[PDB]
Parts: sequence; C-alpha cells; structure tokens
Amino acid sequence: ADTIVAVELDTYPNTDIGDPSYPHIGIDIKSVRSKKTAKWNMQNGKVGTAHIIYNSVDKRLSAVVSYPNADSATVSYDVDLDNVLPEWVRVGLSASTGLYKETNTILSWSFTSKLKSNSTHETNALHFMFNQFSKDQKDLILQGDATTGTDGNLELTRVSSNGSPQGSSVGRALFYAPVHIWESSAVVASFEATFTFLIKSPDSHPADGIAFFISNIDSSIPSGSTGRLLGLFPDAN
Amino acid sequence: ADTIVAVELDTYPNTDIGDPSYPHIGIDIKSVRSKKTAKWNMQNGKVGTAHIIYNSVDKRLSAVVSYPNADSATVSYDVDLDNVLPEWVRVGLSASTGLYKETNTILSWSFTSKLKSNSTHETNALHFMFNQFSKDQKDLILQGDATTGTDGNLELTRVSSNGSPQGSSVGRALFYAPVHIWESSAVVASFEATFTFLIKSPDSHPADGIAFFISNIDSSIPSGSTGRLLGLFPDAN
Ligand SMILES: CCN(CC)c1ccc2c(c1)Oc1cc(N(CC)CC)ccc1C2c1ccccc1C(=O)OCCOCCOCCOCCn1cc(CO[C@H]2O[C@H](CO)[C@@H](O)[C@H](O)[C@@H]2O)nn1
Ligand SMILES: CCN(CC)c1ccc2c(c1)Oc1cc(N(CC)CC)ccc1C2c1ccccc1C(=O)OCCOCCOCCOCCn1cc(CO[C@H]2O[C@H](CO)[C@@H](O)[C@H](O)[C@@H]2O)nn1
Ligand SMILES: [Ca+2]
Ligand SMILES: [Ca+2]
Ligand SMILES: [Cl-]
Ligand SMILES: [Mn+2]
Ligand SMILES: [Mn+2]
Repeated sequence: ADTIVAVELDTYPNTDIGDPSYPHIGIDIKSVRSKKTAKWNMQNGKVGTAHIIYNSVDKRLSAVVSYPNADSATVSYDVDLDNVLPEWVRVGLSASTGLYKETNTILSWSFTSKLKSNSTHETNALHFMFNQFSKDQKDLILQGDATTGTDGNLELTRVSSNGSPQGSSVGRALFYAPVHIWESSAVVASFEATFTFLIKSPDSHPADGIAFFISNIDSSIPSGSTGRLLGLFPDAN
Repeated sequence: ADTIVAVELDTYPNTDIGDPSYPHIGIDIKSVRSKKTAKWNMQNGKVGTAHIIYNSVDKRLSAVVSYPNADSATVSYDVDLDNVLPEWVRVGLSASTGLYKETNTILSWSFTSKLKSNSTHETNALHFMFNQFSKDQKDLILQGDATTGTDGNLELTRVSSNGSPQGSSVGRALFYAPVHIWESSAVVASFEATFTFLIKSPDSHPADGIAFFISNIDSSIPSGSTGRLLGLFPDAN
C-alpha cells in the first residue's frame, strides 16, 4: 500500500467515517481519518489560497486556508517524517468528486524543500513554481482524470465543455522528480507548499475536496478512492 | 541523434577538431567544434568553479571558470534557444577520458530556470541545489560510468578504489525532471547553473573534460563518445 501524508480541504461531511459535521481542513497521516481538523468556511466560486509548512526543528506540520477578506482556517500537528515517510517521496495535489461534485481547479502551485545535512551550509534544495500550466506540462505526472487545459489551469477532476463539474471523478498531479524530504544526517529538513484553488459547484453540497500530499514515489490512485477517500486512500480505516 | 547545447571545460587539445592548442572553455551548439573558446589555465588537483548564465533578453549564453586567487576564463556567444532546443529539455553534466585520463569529480551543482509568460508576474520556475550527493541520488539520472559516492561526490567518469582515474570512460548525470526552457509566449526565459569540480591526473597530460549541457529530454550517451567527444556528440562534425 501507499504511504500518505496529506492536508485535506474537505468540502463534504462524511460523518460516518469520522468527519466533523462541517467543511474542514485536516491533517491526514496514513489514514483518511484526520489526526486534527479545523472548521473551514468554504466559499463556493471564490479563489482561495492554501499554505502548508513543515520544519524538523519543531517537527510540526501546519496548514492555513483562506480567502481574501475572510478569516483563515488553520491546523497543526506533531509529525516526525523519518517516522512516517520514506526518505525519498513525491509531492502532489489530489481531488475527487462522488455523488456530489465541484470544480477542483488549481490556478497556481509552488513547493520548496531543503535538507541540511551534518555540516554548516550543506543544504540540498528543490523549488518549483507553476503560475500557469501548459497543455503539455511534462514536469507533472498526471493521474486519473487530471488535465492541464486551455485556460492555463490544472483541472484535477473532470470538468465539462461549459466548465461544469462531473461526479465520480478523481485526479492527481505529482511533481516529476522525487524529493529528498529526510535523511537521518540532516540538522534541519523543511518544506512549504502553496496553491491557489477555485472550488465551484452547481450542487447544494459541494464535494469532495482537494489535498496536497506527500507519498512514496511510486504512488498511484488507489482503487475505489473516488469521493470521500479524496484519491488518497484504499479504504476508510 | 540528440540536440545538444553545452559549455565545455576542455582539458585536452584535439586540434584536428578545431581545439585551440591549450586547455580552454567553449560554447558548443550542436557540434563538438566550439562556436567560441577562451584559454583556460586549468589547475591540476584544485577545486574550481564554473558559472553558466543565459537570458532571452540579450539571447546570450555566457560562462566563467575560475579557481580561488586565479584569473578567470570567460566566453559568451549569441544563442536563440528557441532556434536550437525543443521547448522541453533536460539539463546535465557530462565528462570523458580517452587515451589520457583525469578524475572528473563534481562537488556541487545548482541550477535555476525561469519562464515569464505573456502576463506581468506569470512566472514558472525550477531550482535545484546539490551541495552533497548521496549514494542513492534518486533525482539524478546517471548514464554510463557516472556514480554518486558515500563520500558525497558525483564521479562522472570511472575512478579506481585507489583513487586513480580510468581511460576510455564516459558518464553523465541529468536532473530527473524535464525543464521548460522556452515557451513562445515568454517575455523572459532565463537560466543559470553553477558547479564545483575537481580534476586530477597522475599523467603529465589530463583528458578530456567536463561539460554542462542542455539536451532533448530523451538524450543518452552517443555510442563511442569517450575521449574528445565529451559524452555529448556522436562524431567530430
Ligand atoms: C445524502 C443523501 N443520502 C442520504 C439519504 C443518500 C444519497 C445517496 C444514496 C443513499 C443515501 O443511499 C443509498 C443506499 C443504497 N443502498 C443499497 C441498495 C442501501 C445502503 C444505495 C445507493 C444509495 C445512494 C446513492 C444513490 C444513487 C447514486 C449514488 C449513491 C451513493 O453513492 O451512496 C453512497 C454509498 O452508498 C452505499 C451505502 O449508502 C449509504 C452510505 O451513507 C449514506 C449517506 N450518504 C450517501 C452519500 C453519497 O455518498 C457519495 O457521494 C459523497 C459526496 O460526493 C462521497 O463522499 C461518497 O464517497 C459517495 O460518492 N452521502 N451520504
Ligand atoms: C594509449 C596510450 N596513449 C597514451 C600515452 C597514446 C596512444 C596513442 C597516441 C597517443 C597516446 O597520443 C598521441 C598524441 C598525438 N599528438 C599530436 C602529435 C599530441 C597531441 C598524436 C597521436 C597520438 C597517439 C597515436 C599515435 C599513433 C597512432 C594513433 C594514435 C592515436 O592517438 O589514436 C587514437 C584515436 O585517434 C582517432 C582520432 O584521430 C584523429 C586525431 O588526431 C591525432 C592527434 N591526436 C591523437 C590524440 C590522442 O587521441 C586519443 O586520446 C585523446 C585524449 O584522451 C582523446 O581526446 C581522443 O578522443 C582519443 O581517445 N591526441 N591527438
Ligand atoms: Ca469528506
Ligand atoms: Ca578536447
Ligand atoms: Cl521525460
Ligand atoms: Mn475529512
Ligand atoms: Mn574543445
């Protein structure tokens, strides 16, 4: 099975598998049942921003989601990455719909990682930034329904000709290169990610959400992970 | 056959392919016969640094090689990358030995590329930095004889357990992800690369050199490209 660390922007309450009763952001460590959540006043049709940060000094994974002129939703959690992930991983965005639906449109995505070994500036780093996406975005691995379209955006889940979202869709985008996120010789390991997103839904209840995730390098969309499993997990354990 | 743009640090004069009669730096555009060169006072067994810069404003590819407390060697040449390379490329380092030999050790390597589209801050960027190479360096594609060591270095060509280099060796390391180096809607496409290198020879005569190159994404070492072809070119044309 894949190993997943994720921050979920969960638009649909699946109370029967642990979700609080409202849209929420959550920190997911090898399970769709979030280790920590916070209430998220999601806004239909508006562009939001997510920021995810980790450092190995405090060993705290944190995330904040916001819209311009609204209160932010924020969540933090203890995590030792040497403990949960392999040394080398890929990073990605995932989204899904199920019975209920929403656009899962990514307008920008940036990531930076740094791994300072043993010595006094002996730092390896990777940074990438996408402020638009091309039709052939060769440095992304697109999985499932994910496409990079005419608009210059990444559509994680299937969108019709008119821009209207489709149900029972799942897609991910992974950065092409593996990332060295820990090494036992590192004096400080750290990363950050940011992305801007447009979740819009004709439905009463949008579903199901978007996540930034870190996985084993050979991760793929697990079977039956559309809808509530957010393209990340094979089951709800 | 591959499409190659390179900066060569050429330690061995092959004057029958237009090398000048001394070690030299050169700019190579689809041929081992450099479009331009400058004399380079190579220093056997000392750590040197190379810096390669390109912007699409001036459309000029420039390179400097130096050692601490020595004069530098510099070369520049007109290059429209859109006219030479595909939109997507890989970036790498190559070296070879032939009948004469040298260590072709890389101690660090960084690269940054930026592509500003149509719009006003519509920048995509990639940056990586290796100040130490690990034994399993998963974000490098190693070709031929190249290896990464538990000593933290990248040996592009074959070195024996006792430290002495081998003849008839060729090896390359390419960053794992494809790089978007130009786009027809770009206001500015630019990049820079730096590496530190250690070339040592027990011989009186070191050969053959190290190069930073940009290639078609599917580039591989041309058959028989040891010696003067620097692992870059299938022939001397
Ligand atoms: C919200 C209004 N409700 C509550 C009244 C609702 C909505 C749809 C069905 C519901 C109930 O019940 C059944 C029951 C059955 N049974 C078998 C004959 C008896 C167990 C079969 C189909 C449905 C549907 C349904 C019919 C047609 C097409 C698809 C679905 C569907 O996917 O249901 C979900 C899975 O079914 C199997 C068990 O079902 C109970 C689970 O929990 C029940 C509460 N529930 C279901 C859902 C929507 O779940 C889907 O969409 C979600 C949002 O996109 C995703 O998170 C989720 O993964 C799934 O895709 N939300 N809450
Ligand atoms: C293994 C013992 N060694 C090492 C001690 C060895 C063996 C033979 C030679 C050696 C060295 O050196 C030279 C040097 C010269 N020079 C000019 C007066 C001085 C710059 C001329 C000939 C030789 C020969 C030699 C003599 C007779 C018959 C054939 C060769 C021969 O090199 O054939 C080799 C292949 O050739 C094909 C290319 O053909 C046009 C080249 O133009 C000729 C000028 N030349 C050849 C060389 C060396 O080329 C090899 O080594 C280079 C350095 O590693 C590589 O750049 C090159 O690709 C090739 O591996 N350098 N200049
Ligand atoms: Ca949910
Ligand atoms: Ca030469
Ligand atoms: Cl590729
Ligand atoms: Mn949830
Ligand atoms: Mn030359």
